[PDB]
Amino acid sequence: MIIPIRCFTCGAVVADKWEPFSNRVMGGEDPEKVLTELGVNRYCCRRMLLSHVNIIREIIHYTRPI
Amino acid sequence: LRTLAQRLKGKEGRFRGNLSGKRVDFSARTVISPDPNLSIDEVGIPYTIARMLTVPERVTNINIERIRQYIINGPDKWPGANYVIKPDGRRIDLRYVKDRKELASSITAGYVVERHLVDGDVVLFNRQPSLHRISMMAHKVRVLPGRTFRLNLLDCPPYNADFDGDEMNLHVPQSEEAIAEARELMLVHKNIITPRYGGPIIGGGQDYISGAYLLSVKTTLLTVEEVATILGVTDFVGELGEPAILAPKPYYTGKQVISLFLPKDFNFHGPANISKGPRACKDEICPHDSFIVIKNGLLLEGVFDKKAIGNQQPESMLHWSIREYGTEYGKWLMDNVFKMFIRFLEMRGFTMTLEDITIPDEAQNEITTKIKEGYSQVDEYIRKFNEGQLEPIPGRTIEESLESYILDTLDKLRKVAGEIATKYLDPFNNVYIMAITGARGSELNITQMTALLGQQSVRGERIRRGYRERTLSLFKYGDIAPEARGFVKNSFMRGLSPYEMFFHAAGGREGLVDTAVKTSQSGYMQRRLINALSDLRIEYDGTVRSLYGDIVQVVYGDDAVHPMYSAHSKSVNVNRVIERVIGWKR
Amino acid sequence: KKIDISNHELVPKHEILQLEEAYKLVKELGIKPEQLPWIRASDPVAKSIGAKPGDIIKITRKSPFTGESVTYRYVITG
Amino acid sequence: GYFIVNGSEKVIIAQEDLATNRVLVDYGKSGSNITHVAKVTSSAAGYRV
Amino acid sequence: MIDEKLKGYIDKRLNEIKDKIPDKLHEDLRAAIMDINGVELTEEDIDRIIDLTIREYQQSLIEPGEAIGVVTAQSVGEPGTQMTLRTFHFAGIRELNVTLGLPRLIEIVDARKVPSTPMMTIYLTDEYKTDKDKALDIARRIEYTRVENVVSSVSVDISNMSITLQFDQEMLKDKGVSIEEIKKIITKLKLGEIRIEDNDEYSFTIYFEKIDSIMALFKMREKILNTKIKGVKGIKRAIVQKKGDEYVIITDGSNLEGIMNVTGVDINKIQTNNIHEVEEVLGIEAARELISREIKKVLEEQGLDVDMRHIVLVSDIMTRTGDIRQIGRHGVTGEKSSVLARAAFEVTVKHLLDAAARGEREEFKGVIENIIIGQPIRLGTGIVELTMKPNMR
Amino acid sequence: LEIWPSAILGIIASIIPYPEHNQSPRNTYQSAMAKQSLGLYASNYQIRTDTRAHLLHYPQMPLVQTRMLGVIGYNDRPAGANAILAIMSYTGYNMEDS
Amino acid sequence: MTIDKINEIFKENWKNKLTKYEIARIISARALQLSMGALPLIDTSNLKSDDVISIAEEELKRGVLPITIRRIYPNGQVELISVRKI
Amino acid sequence: RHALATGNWVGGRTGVSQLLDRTNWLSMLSHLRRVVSSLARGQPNFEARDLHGTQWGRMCPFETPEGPNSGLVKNLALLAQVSVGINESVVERVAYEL
Amino acid sequence: SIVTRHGENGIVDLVLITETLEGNKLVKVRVRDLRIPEIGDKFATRHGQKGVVGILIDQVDMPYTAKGIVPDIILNPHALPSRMTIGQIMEAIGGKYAALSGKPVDATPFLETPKLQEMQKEILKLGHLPDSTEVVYDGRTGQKLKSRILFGIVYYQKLHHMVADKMHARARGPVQILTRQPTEGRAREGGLRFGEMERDCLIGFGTAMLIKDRLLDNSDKAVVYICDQCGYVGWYDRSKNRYVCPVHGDKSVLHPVTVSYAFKLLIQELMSMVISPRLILGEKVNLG
Amino acid sequence: MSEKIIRGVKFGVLSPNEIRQMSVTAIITSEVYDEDGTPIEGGVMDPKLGVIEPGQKCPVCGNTLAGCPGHFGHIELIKPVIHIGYVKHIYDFLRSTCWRCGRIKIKEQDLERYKRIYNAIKLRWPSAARRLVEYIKKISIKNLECPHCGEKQFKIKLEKPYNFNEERNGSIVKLSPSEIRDRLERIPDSDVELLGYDPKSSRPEWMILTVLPVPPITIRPSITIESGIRAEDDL
Amino acid sequence: VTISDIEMLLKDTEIWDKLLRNELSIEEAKKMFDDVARSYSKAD
Amino acid sequence: MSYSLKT
Ligand SMILES: [Mg+2]
Ligand SMILES: [Zn+2]
Ligand SMILES: [Zn+2]
Ligand SMILES: [Zn+2]
Ligand SMILES: [Zn+2]
Ligand SMILES: [Zn+2]
Repeated sequence: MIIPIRCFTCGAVVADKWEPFSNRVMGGEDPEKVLTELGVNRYCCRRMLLSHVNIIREIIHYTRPI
Repeated sequence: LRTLAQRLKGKEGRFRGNLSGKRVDFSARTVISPDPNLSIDEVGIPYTIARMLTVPERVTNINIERIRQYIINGPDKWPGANYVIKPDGRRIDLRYVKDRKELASSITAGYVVERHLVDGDVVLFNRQPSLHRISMMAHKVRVLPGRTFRLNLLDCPPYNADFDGDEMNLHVPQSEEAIAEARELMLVHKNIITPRYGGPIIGGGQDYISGAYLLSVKTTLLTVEEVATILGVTDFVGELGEPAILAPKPYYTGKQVISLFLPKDFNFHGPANISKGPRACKDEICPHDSFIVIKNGLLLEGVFDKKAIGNQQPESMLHWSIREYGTEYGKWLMDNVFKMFIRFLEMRGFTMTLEDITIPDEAQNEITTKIKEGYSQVDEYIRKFNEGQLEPIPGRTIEESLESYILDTLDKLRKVAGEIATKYLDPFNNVYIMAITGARGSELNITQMTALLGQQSVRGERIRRGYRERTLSLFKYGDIAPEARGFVKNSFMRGLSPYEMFFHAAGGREGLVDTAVKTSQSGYMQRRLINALSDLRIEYDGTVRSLYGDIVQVVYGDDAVHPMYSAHSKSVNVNRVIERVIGWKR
Repeated sequence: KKIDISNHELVPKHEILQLEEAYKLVKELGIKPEQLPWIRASDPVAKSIGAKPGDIIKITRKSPFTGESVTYRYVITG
Repeated sequence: GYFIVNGSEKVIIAQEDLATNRVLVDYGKSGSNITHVAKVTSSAAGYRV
Repeated sequence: MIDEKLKGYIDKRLNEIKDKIPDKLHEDLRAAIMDINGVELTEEDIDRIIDLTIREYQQSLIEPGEAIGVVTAQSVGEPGTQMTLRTFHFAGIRELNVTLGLPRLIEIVDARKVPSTPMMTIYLTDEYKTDKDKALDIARRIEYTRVENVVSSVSVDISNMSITLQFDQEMLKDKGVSIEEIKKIITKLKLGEIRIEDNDEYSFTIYFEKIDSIMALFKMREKILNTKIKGVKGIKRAIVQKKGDEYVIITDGSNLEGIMNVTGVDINKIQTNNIHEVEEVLGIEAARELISREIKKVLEEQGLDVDMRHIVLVSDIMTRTGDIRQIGRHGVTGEKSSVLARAAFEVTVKHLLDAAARGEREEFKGVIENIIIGQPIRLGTGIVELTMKPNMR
Repeated sequence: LEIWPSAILGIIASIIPYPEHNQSPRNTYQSAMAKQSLGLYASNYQIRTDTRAHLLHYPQMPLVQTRMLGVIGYNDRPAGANAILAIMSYTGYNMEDS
Repeated sequence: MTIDKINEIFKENWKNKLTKYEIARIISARALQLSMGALPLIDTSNLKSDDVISIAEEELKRGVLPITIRRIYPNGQVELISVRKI
Repeated sequence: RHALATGNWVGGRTGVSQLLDRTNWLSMLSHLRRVVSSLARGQPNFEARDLHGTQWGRMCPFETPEGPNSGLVKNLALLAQVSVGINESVVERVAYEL
Repeated sequence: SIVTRHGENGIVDLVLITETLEGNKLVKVRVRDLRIPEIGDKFATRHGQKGVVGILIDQVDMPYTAKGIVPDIILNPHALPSRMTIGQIMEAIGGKYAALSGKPVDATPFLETPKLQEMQKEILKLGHLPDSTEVVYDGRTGQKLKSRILFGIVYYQKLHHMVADKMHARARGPVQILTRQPTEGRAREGGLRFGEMERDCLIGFGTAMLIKDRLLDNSDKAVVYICDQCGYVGWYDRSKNRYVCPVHGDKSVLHPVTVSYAFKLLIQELMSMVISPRLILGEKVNLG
Repeated sequence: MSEKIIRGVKFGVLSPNEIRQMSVTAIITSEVYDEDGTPIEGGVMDPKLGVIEPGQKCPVCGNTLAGCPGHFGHIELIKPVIHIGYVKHIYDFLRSTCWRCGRIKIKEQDLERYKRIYNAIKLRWPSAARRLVEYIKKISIKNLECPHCGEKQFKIKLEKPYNFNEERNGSIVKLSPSEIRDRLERIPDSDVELLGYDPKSSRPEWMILTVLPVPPITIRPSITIESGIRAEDDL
Repeated sequence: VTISDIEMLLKDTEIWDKLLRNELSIEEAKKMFDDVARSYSKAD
Repeated sequence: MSYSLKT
């Protein structure tokens, strides 16, 4: 739904690196260079960042009326 | 409406719903999960079930302090108790007791306490459909954190259970006589040998065989620390002895570590499961470890594989060891030596890489040439068939000999391709090790992965159902070439073409269907046979008689020998006795 | 059909038991004579040896466990 | 592609069956006085014969 | 190999235990000791071997009170769930489809009068044993060829009131039958006042001048087309095969007496797939042995291991009453002697109504009824009677 | 001429990666089990009332994709996660399908 | 050899042995007896377990139980076998 | 309405209307493309469950249930299209004038 | 009143109140609960590799590699050679390449891009071994394993067969009104069926008292009084004191017998028809 | 008095007099309850038959559900009716005996020899006895005259399910249960046991219903499920 | 035919029962056995 | 508990 705070395999914080990576890739930059220069080197954290879906931007429209 | 006749009918009426079978209490059903740290006659149960199912123990003058301690702990503390039954017959619920600390001191001999399940309690553990008698066995309770029933990996074959999501049932006997009978007749370790034939049903599985082979091989050398780590999982403590190799560096060996557990008068000479290929040396002078030689409890050469410790392998060294040192030594051995196999397997590395299936490009060229030769032969057969020129096999007509010729040459092509693929592969890789040791896989699976799959067939014949005179619309009218009828010349590693995928699915669809029919027919036949042979008994004079008096056999079998106590359907193996006596000097 | 079938390889050896032997067998087994397995008097092998109702037929069969095994049958009318 | 009936979502599963207004021929059962059989299943506007 | 003094010691020590082991075991033990070569052996080893053999045999005996019937039923019915349809034809024929596995086991157990796909294995006499041409001739002599499968086309002419028959030469050539023989066979049918006139090399015509009816002419045509020309009834096709150094015939039909009547057939070695046929022809003991062999062959082919004692026991119980009986509705209810167990086997009230009408009585001798009402069974621990002396502490 | 040779498969068999390197029964088993996985089933799941519902907290789209995963919209309603898989024998707790 | 040699061997073997069913029945009866009254015939202080089943097994093993088994043959012959060593 | 909420259709058909399987996206997508054989479970016949060569491009060769319904419940292929039909009169007239 | 189902709890998630087109008040309450993976949960892949969790291992005890990466799931090699799923290993390699490179991977059948050789070369170029194997150390002892272990990024799915919804145990509770036998259903406090085949196993083991305990003492046990002459069931009233017979009145002696209550029901419903079953009694104690 | 065990079960056909004497009440009225008054006298829910709700005492016996076995009622049928489960048996009782004198239509001396053989072999060889009785029935059915009374007997054909239509030189006559019972009442005991039946426990005219037994409520309890009106069962 | 067989079976059972009670010795039992056999073999 | 007493 939203980016996990930490990588699942190793406890590395990865949530703070989502909004840069999600932007510069949309700007035409290849993901590998951005990931390397952001400080992500183990492929577990690369898996965490590369396969996020971010559904919450659609669920904010359909929220419990409580 | 449902009337008196309908009130007693079907599988939900009175006879099959409330008389032959019925719902009972003091039972549970739960998913099962593996646990290699339990004994072969133990079952792990969760805390919730242990605190719900209770066993009534009568208070005597011998076990009164323990029962008092049980009463002191409430229903919510384990171990504890749920109810206390006064000698008058009235029940007291410990949930509403104002102060059970004084009630514990108030009890005397004659009271009954319904305590929680504790370690060592005997329960009945079952897995449906319960085909045979050892599908329901007596196990000893061990309480562990979790939510599933825990079963040892060696206990699976009798239950025919694997951890794909299966559930099993547990029953708690509630009387002293029932508990005594279950403990004295239904214990797991007492039923290692199956009654169908003379051979162990509980034995080594798949990781155990690979670990045993890797530990027993000639080239294994262990240091003192490695030996201590391997032996830390067992109960063995004592003198290791001198290392097998003293200089330059002190090294033990796998056979020396294994030999610490064999009895000091055990002799065995026999081949191994790896002695089928080019390793067959047929005698003790073998450059390979393809012949097992044990003298006075010392393993001098040979490896352990499916033919030495595997389950359902009669006349193996495990079978003779059990037969000569009781289910007691059988259980001790299975509990102790079978864990070093796993420990050494995880001490070494056992994986499966894609490089164990790929063959060099020089092999693929030979496979292609063989395939082209076979296709040319089939084409020659077909071409000469269209103009007579065929001498049919005697007793067979034309158009029946052509199909036989085609099938024969395709099978020969498959065998040749498999041999070529096997020859050019690495003789020592994990897939080949699993295949030869009997852990998992077979030669056919290796052939299909590395070389061509072969000819797919439906009901024993080539795939023919489809359009008129052709299976698919991708082929010409009236084509009986090998490709057009379901011959797959590719491998799983190489990948299949679309029509080859279709032919493979068409060939394999029958397995998804036959299972339900087979199980239903088996159930019906077994029910009839049980109802026919239910009331037969063996008298004190050896005869087999029905409970109504009449005689079926003058003496059971022909020599009054139980199949369970026989040496693989044999009263006694005289060669085995001669070996047991004088095998240390052969 | 005059073909003799007593020499077929599926046919064990049948013999007619004497009255003394039958009496000893019945007393030692503690049974009534009709509690043994039955054989019809019209059976081809029983007819080949002239078996009559009320007799006891001793049958010797091949066996992989003891070589030869001996069983008994009671001749009933039919 | 579904319906909302009483709040629930219901779907009509496609049903595959033999063609109706056609003639199907076959051999008769072995050991019977009938050698060959033909069958037609005419479909009307409400009933099938 | 063995010293003569040692051999005398062997005989002396073996003659003292003749009454403690079966005779076959005594022969096997004696032969095994005589085959010990390359190793010197003393008298202590011999004593140990003999004592161990006797003790092992004694420890391998069965225990009175065993519920052997349920064990045998479970040992036979458990492999039935692991059967597979791995094969669809004979060993090396690729035709003559066979039924093995679970359906064949059910057919044997249900005691069907006629098996699905009956077969026969015919051995040849010593004179005809090693001749392929003779084996082929004998196989061809009994294939049961019919008129319908040697003609190309048949025509009916109501204008001439006649039927024209045209023969395919190739099939007529391989069947080994001439036109004159077929003409004689047709004349032997006694169809009425008829006449046959030749038309071609392999074609003739019958005129049926007696009959004047549009009906029954097609009936006569069909009767002619169904006429046998050679072979024995029941056999569909026979195939000559080589087993060892001899030639055998595998047959897709079953007719035991007809084959016994055929010249050149070894009557004392013929084996058939049909159990009722051999039961009626050879006897009940032959049927018992055939049932045992059939069950063993069915189980062995699938690769499943079952002890022979279970098979012998089920074969014995199946042929107890002097003839083969179905083990279920006719082998349970036949010797049930119980109403509740029979009424619980199949869920019906017909048996209860019959028992009430005939005023039958139940004795609760078996195990199912005792479990139903709630009494202990008389197997296992129910066979044991205990007596105690409480006064002696 | 065939428009798409891979279009002989269904809508669930089109999610298997490299389906031509597996045995035939495995793909049928995969279809049966993929009809049961947990994940997001609708965007407005919080306002609709279903008798039984499941929600995966952090679903991820597959790293190894197929051409039909994006067409059917599976990348927007994923039902799983990517796991670092090791292939080895360890402690005997993964024997026999576990 | 009354009827067969194998039957004589069988009866001779089982003349002085206890089948597992007899052992189970004896243990069950003794365990039921100890559960109510019936003070043990052994020293119940060195025993590892204080439950009735273990005491019954130990008493049977030591051979102190005054229990006899009657085996009634199909022809009416009866045989008395005693478990006390004495 | 009573026909849709129960599935008991006219002509003796049963189970035609079923509740939508909204476990996930793939469950709903597969449910909306299922095809059930009418003449089924009355006998195996060992031939209605075969993979006929005519199914190429029309039914998925993998997505089938396991058990009694194996080979009788199928799923549409990717590009398959069920025809809707026209009136026979115009075809008859054009055939006659041809 | 509507109550929460037995054996399951949660947190009230939503409450809705509306009208069903006729003025009737309709109330809906949705309750949620949290499910954390545990031993017994079922997982699967896209290649037919279902299985349950055998144990959960911490990060310290996992076999870390030379870069500190620990596996998320460990899969036994022995499951591969028999099932013959090469696509599993191919997907593992492809996923590792996709995570390393950041490039898209397409695995459509017959048209896979990139090929395996290109992916392996690129993996080697990015600092990892081409065969997707790694050097692994033991997390418990620190000893380097003698072999290399294959690592991948296979995609996994969680199925709705959770162990938290499959446990059910019964000690005692409600019984049927007719047969007086334990009820059926997890929500009805439970009850397990003891079929015929389990009874056959018990008979095969030859345990009479265990059979009696399983089938009689723990279900529908009852005591009934039988007349000594007609054989029908009498009773024992609380007027003052009497063993009374339905036909003999007070002129017969009645004996009590313990029996399954289902058998008594069978007798009663047999007398509903014209069948007359008379029970013949016998001595409990065997004289001699 | 001593505690006993069940040793055997003796079956049979329940006598109408025995049904009358085992019953406690006679069911006369036709309404199950009035203004929810299930204890209405003479109904199927009469409290004298049994009690099923927790708090109540049975009128017949001062016992609650714990110790109250069900009590049977009786209904006096005004027109005899035939048991559907027994029809085949009475079929064999119609084609194997004379309609007028009610005796087997086999002559005297061979019938006496047959019954002597049957009694001498009844218990030792039950299968042989069954064969003997089936042979006797077959040879008695195929006789069209009664030697005992010298009368010519017609034939009866069975029509499903329960109606027997006898042929009487044309104009097939439908048979009534009353005359069937009258015919079956005349068969002597010595001849009914020869056919494989028991006269003292299964008498053929008891096989024709004149009084019907009423099962207690404990066999047909009223279910109050769905939190609404109680739902009665089919019985 | 069938009735003669049943009488044969009954008489054989009676002779065996009498012999088992020691009412008559072996030789007269054998004479009765084969006398019954010959007497009832005429019908067969 | 039974007696089976007789005189
Ligand atoms: Mg499983
Ligand atoms: Zn990470
Ligand atoms: Zn070698
Ligand atoms: Zn009475
Ligand atoms: Zn009452
Ligand atoms: Zn008359």
